[PDB]
Amino acid sequence: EVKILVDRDPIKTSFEQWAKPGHFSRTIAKGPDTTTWIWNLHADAHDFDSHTSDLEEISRKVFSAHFGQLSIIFLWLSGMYFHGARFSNYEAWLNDPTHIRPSAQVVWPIVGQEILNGDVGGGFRGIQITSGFFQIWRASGITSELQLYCTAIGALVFAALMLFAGWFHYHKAAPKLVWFQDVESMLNHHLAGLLGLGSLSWAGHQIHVSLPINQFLNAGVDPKEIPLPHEFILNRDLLAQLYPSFAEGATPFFTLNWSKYADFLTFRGGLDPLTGGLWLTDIAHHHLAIAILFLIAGHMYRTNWGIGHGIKDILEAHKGPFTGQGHKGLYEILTTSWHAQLSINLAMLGSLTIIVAHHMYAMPPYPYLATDYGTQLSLFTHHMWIGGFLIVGAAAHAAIFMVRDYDPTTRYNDLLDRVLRHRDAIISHLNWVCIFLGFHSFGLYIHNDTMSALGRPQDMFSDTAIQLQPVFAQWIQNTHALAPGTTAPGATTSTSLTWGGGDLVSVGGKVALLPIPLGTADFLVHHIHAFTIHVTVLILLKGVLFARSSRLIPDKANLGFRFPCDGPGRGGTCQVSAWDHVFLGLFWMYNAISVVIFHFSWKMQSDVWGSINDQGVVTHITGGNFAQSSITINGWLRDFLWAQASQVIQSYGSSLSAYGLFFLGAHFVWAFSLMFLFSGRGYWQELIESIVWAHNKLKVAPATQPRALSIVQGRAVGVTHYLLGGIATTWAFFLARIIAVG
Amino acid sequence: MRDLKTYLSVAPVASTLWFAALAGLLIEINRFFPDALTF
Amino acid sequence: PDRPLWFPGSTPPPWLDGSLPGDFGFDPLGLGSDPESLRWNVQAELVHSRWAMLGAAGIFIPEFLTKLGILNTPSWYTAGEQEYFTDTTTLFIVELVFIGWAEGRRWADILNPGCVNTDPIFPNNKLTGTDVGYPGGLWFDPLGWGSASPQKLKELRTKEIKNGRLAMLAVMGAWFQHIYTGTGPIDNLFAHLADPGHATIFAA
Amino acid sequence: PLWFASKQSLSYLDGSLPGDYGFDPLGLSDPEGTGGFIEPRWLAYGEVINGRFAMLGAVGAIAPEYLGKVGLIPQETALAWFQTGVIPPAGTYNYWADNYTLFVLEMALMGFAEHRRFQDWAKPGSMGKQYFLGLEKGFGGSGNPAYPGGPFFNPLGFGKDEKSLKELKLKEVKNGRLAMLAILGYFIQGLVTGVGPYQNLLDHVADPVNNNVLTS
Ligand code: CLA
Ligand code: CLA
Ligand code: CLA
Ligand code: CLA
Ligand SMILES: CC(/C=C/C=C(C)/C=C/[C@@]12O[C@]1(C)C[C@@H](O)CC2(C)C)=C\C=C\C=C(C)\C=C\C=C(C)\C=C\[C@@]12O[C@]1(C)C[C@@H](O)CC2(C)C
Ligand SMILES: CC1=C(/C=C/C(C)=C/C=C/C(C)=C/C=C/C=C(C)/C=C/C=C(C)/C=C/C2=C(C)CCCC2(C)C)C(C)(C)CCC1
Ligand SMILES: CC1=C(C/C=C(\C)CCC[C@H](C)CCC[C@H](C)CCCC(C)C)C(=O)c2ccccc2C1=O
Ligand code: SF4
Repeated sequence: EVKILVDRDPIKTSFEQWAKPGHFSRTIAKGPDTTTWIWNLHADAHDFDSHTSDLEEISRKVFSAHFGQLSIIFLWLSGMYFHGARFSNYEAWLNDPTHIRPSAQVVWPIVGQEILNGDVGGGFRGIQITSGFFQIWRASGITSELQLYCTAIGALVFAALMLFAGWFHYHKAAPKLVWFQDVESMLNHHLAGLLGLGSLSWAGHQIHVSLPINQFLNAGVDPKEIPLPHEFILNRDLLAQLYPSFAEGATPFFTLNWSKYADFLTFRGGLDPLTGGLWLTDIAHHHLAIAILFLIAGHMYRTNWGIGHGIKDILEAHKGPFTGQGHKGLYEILTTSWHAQLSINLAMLGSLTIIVAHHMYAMPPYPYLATDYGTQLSLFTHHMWIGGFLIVGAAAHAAIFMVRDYDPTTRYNDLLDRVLRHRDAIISHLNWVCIFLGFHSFGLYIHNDTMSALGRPQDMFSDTAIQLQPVFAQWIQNTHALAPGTTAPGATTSTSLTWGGGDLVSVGGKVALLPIPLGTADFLVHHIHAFTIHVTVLILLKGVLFARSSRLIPDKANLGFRFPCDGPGRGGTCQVSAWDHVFLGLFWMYNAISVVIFHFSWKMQSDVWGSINDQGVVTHITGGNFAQSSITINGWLRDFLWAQASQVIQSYGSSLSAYGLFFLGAHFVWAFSLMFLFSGRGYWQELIESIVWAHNKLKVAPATQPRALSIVQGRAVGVTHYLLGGIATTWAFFLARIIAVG
Repeated sequence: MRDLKTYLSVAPVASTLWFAALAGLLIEINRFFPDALTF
Repeated sequence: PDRPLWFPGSTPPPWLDGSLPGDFGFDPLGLGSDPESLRWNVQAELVHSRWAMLGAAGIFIPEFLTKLGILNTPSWYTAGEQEYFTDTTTLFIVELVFIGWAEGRRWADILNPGCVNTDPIFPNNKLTGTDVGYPGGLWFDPLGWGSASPQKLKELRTKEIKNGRLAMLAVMGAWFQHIYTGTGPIDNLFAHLADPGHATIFAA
Repeated sequence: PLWFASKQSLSYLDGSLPGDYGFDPLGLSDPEGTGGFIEPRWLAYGEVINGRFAMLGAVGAIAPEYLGKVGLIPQETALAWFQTGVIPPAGTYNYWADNYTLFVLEMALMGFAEHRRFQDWAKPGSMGKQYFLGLEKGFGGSGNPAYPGGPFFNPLGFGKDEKSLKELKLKEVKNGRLAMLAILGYFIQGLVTGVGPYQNLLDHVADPVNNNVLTS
């Protein structure tokens, strides 16, 4: 009986607990004896498990916290639209997108910082943005700062509404546990509701606002003279003159003459050659079809009627000779453990973001996006990092599930048990394949560096020597290029100009996309990716499989998820906790993503991006140097890092100088992280003793007794500054380089 | 209200207000008397 | 204690009895819940009322006569930017030493209610007020209209605070109208009296 | 009589509800775990209040259209619902005030009435208590928030006894439901036909075969 079940006035709204730091925790609430209190207060703030063991009361906390996050995002979007409206050159940028640099931030004149207001065109001075908002607003048919002002007010309203709902669904009407557990209703309402009615209603905007307004923009008529969006709704003839399918109205839709709509609903593929982005008629037809699939998919699971499955039935029906009982018991686990849910969602949301990175570069979905080399290098890198972080988060809450929620007596599952029963076979196999990968990927580079140093370039793994051609990738490329005439007859051109074949698309003399060649160097850097990803999974998967126990620590699960070690005995047990595996996996995730984005930057500058001639002579940014240079480590040192770092280290005295300072600053924070990772709190606590003595000598010691950070905090502080400094360095290196040469 | 005044006195809140006030003061001294290297 | 409230049917806050003049039970944010603050806010409301009324009559009446011809006083919004017998910055110094002294003794009276009722130069002169905010004496109540029965003092002070509250919205309106329209207040009223349904805050 | 009722909707809809046909296919008025505005006492009030406004609207959104086609009010004040200034891009009309200035007077007048009305739902004994131009003599409600009556809301004395009031409440409810569907009718017929409701009623008589929902 799926119904709305809510409790009335569970938690009284009062500032009483704002005045009581650590009220959520019974230990923390008593107040500080030492400075360690300060940190545990923050480390435990969102660990709703440790606050209360009641699953209903935990779910209410995560529900209202989600509203809190949505409030923050809307407020974030409000400012993005507000700055486009009030502090931007978007209106000027619409008239000349090939030349004017998007800018939506202006610094006040103080202490000489005006120099960051750069000559970006359009009679404007500001910081060049790489979020890509301008390409979005154009593709949405936004034509004035007035339209951004109204979107910013709506975002601000939604921010208040989301905040109100969070307070409302925690203090006034808090859903009962069984309401959250109705996973069938939720899946139906998200497939059909969120995904379905979102893609359908957005398709409506693309049809009635985005398609027509972009046709005027691409025809060349001034945005101040393009008819306002509501005129294409009030007066159909405006639409019909651009797409005569609207003349017959909604009649061809219901009469199954859908082919009549073939002028604004297409299957062309490739890129609009006068704008550089995907065809807005292909995109609108995409959201249309996608909306249909989700509206029907939101009818799969059973609710208040008869049709539909119980998700438990589908799970309990899949099991084999090698697996036994199979997926039985998973429905109780995924309806009682928030961390099991969070592990899967982080895994997939992370993976999906990495895909968004690839698809958005090879099939640029926004007009004049592909030729804004700075925006596109930022978008791909930004989503790689977001994706890689979310993935490492999946391993933590998978590990947290094993320590806290796993219970074979109440919620058994033979699939999970079967893996636990041979975790030594899994981890040892992943260990060996990692050793194989490392030797047969990175070792080839070392071969090349040593061969090239000895004056023996004939013995290298090179396109001009021992060639390692990626035959299988080359084959897939040549296949997709022949799909539009053959295996995809309805498709006019390939889904991407990257597909080894076709021609080229340019916007404003700048190359947008051409076929991307894959040779020996692409073979090497792809086996680095497989190596680095494998080691990341090795560390993280090992952390979850031995989170409860190991031959070394039989009762590890009793030590919790997050604990420093179990002491110097057994030869030493530092970093046995699953939490420490997540700590080590972040460094490897960082490693893997760093060379992925380096791979991306060098390839694009070398073999894709560049300027096209009057006659078609393409001059790439680094002139095809990727093939002979990227097969030795010295090639990455010299031809990539040393050469492309030019821009950032000579940015002083120009509007790019803030990247100069961030380049050095992030180096600093990165080196600073090593103090924490290389040392240990015993040293620091003794040091503090001598310092405390000095304070006592002058009657200035605090009653909150100073303590060294805990062992785990030291590690957390270390990896946090390591990742921040590391990534920020590449950030300042990428933006300076691409804004100066893109 | 007294609970709110207690929270407004908690270390982080009192710090941002203190340092915000400080930053405003130093910024305005630098807008009125910029580029001071001597004194 | 059983008085009309700013919100009929609602419940007044516990810190508001009805013993204060102008008590209608309005303090939804509890800015006066602490008694120490409620006494300070009463004094702050009293002086905000008395300055707003002087300000209102000082911008509405003079502008009302110049819109005709009985006076020629310039726009209230620009009267400060024009030049006078000495410069404006000398007038401000003389204002501080004169208003600061009067404010200083009022401040002392708030924090120590009886300490400043006596003339410091000629100690024969004295003020007659009993409550903080109502100094009495010859200089501020020469008619004796401030000393009456507590029933009449409740109403008289309620008239005082009500006229001061209205004046506060009015003065703040005069500042806001002069920025949204482009003329003085007497112009705005006639414009709205010329066409009530259209000449309003809407122009579009 | 039961309109698509279920043996769980019958558990709480005890017939003691004006218009109790047992219809609740989604279990909305279920007294188990209520809160917010999903509440039994409040939903009946919202059914009545929405029903009363729709009765005014369904008539008023077609009264100038009907009276105008006959020729009973001037052809320059007889309008369809969506062309009176309510939707400026679809239609405007120069009233004595601006279209936005009128809404301020609306929310100002509708504020006082709708605010005072809410206090009889919250604090029943109120509204008659605090002074209000002496009008508070007929603002004390009745213990029923939805049926206050009195000299202002029941000045003629209808619903004289038990068997009359429940027969009146039952008819009052069913009318609002049809008027609400009428309000719903005027809305979709407007966006799909672009013409007024009474004209849509006309052309379905002048040609029922070619003027239909399937032709648009
Ligand atoms: C993610 C959101 C975001 C971000 C990062 C920024 C960032 C910026 N904005 Mg912007 N803005 C945003 C959203 C955002 N905005 C939104 C949604 C609006 C519409 C309301 C605006 C409207 C806006 C205007 C109108 C202006 C800016 C300006 C600026 C710049 C300088 C701001 C400054 O120094 O303030 C000054 C600093 C402060 C006011 C901070 C005071 C410190 C106090 C003590 C902190 C209080 C902490 C307290 C405990 C919590 C309070 C919470 C409370 C809100 C409930 C800066 C680049 C300025 C600019 O670009 O100038 C050229 C400018 O004039 N913004
Ligand atoms: C939707 C995503 C999501 C959600 C809801 C959670 C939720 C949770 N995680 Mg998890 N996690 C995630 C993603 C997520 N995580 C990801 C992506 C990773 C990989 C990095 C992890 C890694 C992880 C670990 C390793 C641990 C958790 C823990 C926890 C729990 C406690 C969190 C807490 O109190 O922190 C309070 C939050 C803070 C103290 C914030 C610290 C500040 C951060 C680290 C620095 C941010 C820097 C910023 C981006 C740059 C600004 C710099 C500027 C200020 C100069 C909570 C259930 C902890 C636990 O025990 O669970 C029971 C735990 O030990 N998570
Ligand atoms: C550049 C520095 C560096 C190097 C080379 C390594 C190397 C390795 N790490 Mg490691 N690591 C590092 C930094 C480094 N790490 C840092 C900074 C951290 C902290 C976050 C970690 C944390 C870490 C963890 C947590 C894990 C690893 C793992 C691994 C192994 C991966 C398997 C592999 O490729 O084996 C092949 C070895 C190489 C590719 C190294 C180069 C080999 C050379 C080129 C061949 C030499 C040929 C011959 C011997 C010549 C010498 C002759 C001489 C004797 C005369 C490998 C031994 C994983 C592991 O053990 O998986 C098996 C693992 O789980 N590391
Ligand atoms: C994903 C977010 C989310 C979820 C799952 C819920 C879930 C719930 N809310 Mg809730 N709420 C939310 C966001 C959310 N809310 C927000 C953002 C607000 C602030 C406005 C509220 C304010 C709110 C109140 C005030 C109440 C609830 C109630 C409820 C419960 C019953 C809702 C219901 O079916 O009533 C039936 C739903 C309706 C009658 C609304 C139908 C029409 C509205 C306008 C929906 C239109 C939304 C649509 C998607 C927007 C399209 C815009 C586009 C066309 C331009 C249920 C637990 C109720 C409760 O406590 O139940 C026990 C209740 O009283 N919520
Ligand atoms: C209105 C304003 C106060 C409004 C504050 C109210 C709403 C606060 C309401 C609430 O707090 C409560 C009560 C309770 C809380 O639970 C809720 C909120 C909502 C928070 C004071 C303005 C106070 C305004 C007064 C002080 C201004 C006096 C100005 C005079 C001096 C002007 C003189 C001149 O104008 C002349 C005469 C001629 C010109 O030519 C020259 C000049 C010099 C301009
Ligand atoms: C940007 C932004 C924003 C905005 C947004 C918007 C503007 C939205 C809109 C939206 C919309 C506006 C939507 C709509 C929707 C609709 C829908 C979703 C519909 C549906 C329908 C249906 C489902 C149908 C049905 C049917 C059928 C099927 C058959 C026949 C009959 C009918 C027709 C009935 C905001 C401010 C928030 C924030 C920031 C950003
Ligand atoms: C350097 C560092 C030390 C010492 C660093 C700690 C003590 C950090 C000190 C943090 C702050 C600066 C302490 C003071 C915080 C107060 C809020 C400051 C108030 C003053 C105002 C300006 C706000 C250890 O704790 C240790 C922990 C285990 C592994 C190695 C590490 C690590 O290498
Ligand atoms: S060194 Fe630190 S972590 Fe390693 S065992 Fe000793 S105490 Fe535990």
